[PDB]
Amino acid sequence: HMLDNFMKQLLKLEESLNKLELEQKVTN
Amino acid sequence: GPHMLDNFMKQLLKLEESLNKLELEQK
Amino acid sequence: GPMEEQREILEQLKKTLQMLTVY
Repeated sequence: HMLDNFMKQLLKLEESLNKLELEQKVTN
Repeated sequence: GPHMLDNFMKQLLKLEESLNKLELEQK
Repeated sequence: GPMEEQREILEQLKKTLQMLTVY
């Protein structure tokens, strides 16, 4: 489907943000 | 529609820019 | 912080995605 690239990029960005969020939760 | 799509694509690029700054700081 | 702001932006873009159509 035509929106596929955008959706994939969004999922990848969330994957990256999840990693930052988990790091911060610990780090504090 | 096309306008919403355009804005979304631009916001995505900005989001990736923003996340990169956070990733580089953490690394 | 900036990270939490990006989470909000990301969650808004997930909402907008649901409205997006190519038709």
